[PDB]
Amino acid sequence: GAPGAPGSQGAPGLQGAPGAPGSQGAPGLQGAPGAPGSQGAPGLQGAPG
Amino acid sequence: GAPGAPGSQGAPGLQGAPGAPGSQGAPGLQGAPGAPGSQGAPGLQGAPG
Repeated sequence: GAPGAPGSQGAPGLQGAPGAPGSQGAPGLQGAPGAPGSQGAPGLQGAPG
Repeated sequence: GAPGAPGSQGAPGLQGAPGAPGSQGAPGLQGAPGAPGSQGAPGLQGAPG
């Protein structure tokens, strides 16, 4: 018998992993599908004179 | 050790642009302006005197 001096790596099976999932489906607004840039523009377009 | 442990697995990539739907524009107007009437004086001085 003698001091086993087995050493060890108590660091767990957790394995760190500082890397987020990555926001795979989270691109802000998945690309902001918000309103159209415009929907009209012909102004003062009447007729009679 | 961690023989293949994909520890901290994140996101191999990204990318996609925001919704910028149709921006309508400005049609003209004034089909056939011609303020409806008989241009000039239909009639030749109506038998003067």
